[PDB]
Amino acid sequence: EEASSTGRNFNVEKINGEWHTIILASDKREKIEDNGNFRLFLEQIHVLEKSLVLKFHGSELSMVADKTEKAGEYSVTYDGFNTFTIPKTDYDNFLMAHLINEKDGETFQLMGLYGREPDLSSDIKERFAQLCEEHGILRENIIDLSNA
Repeated sequence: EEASSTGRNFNVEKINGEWHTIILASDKREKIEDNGNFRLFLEQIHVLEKSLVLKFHGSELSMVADKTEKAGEYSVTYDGFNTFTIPKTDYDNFLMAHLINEKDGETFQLMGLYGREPDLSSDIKERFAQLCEEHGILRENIIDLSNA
């Protein structure tokens, strides 16, 4: 089964555990390039009653994402104000996240593809590219980090 965090049958507990950053995408490419604040490598998600604890490196970083008032949406303060959802996950292989950042009165979109293993199939990477396209993010703004 596949699910969206905003969908009726979403099971948040099933996203608990090991994840890896496979691909990042943004309509502001500099945010995810070599010196970008959002070039972050996920390690794990810890699901709590009202929050998610996200463990990254990029130096160790831990972030707490709180549930907002809309089901399946989370918020976190990091280089501005972020809200995100999980438009598509199959729990066992991949997780696709869509994030909006707001800083200094501006905004940008970030999309992330995360894997249970350190890489994902070409098929899943293509599905991610399609999801990015649906959000107006060109492939040239999609960066595969599985080799990094």
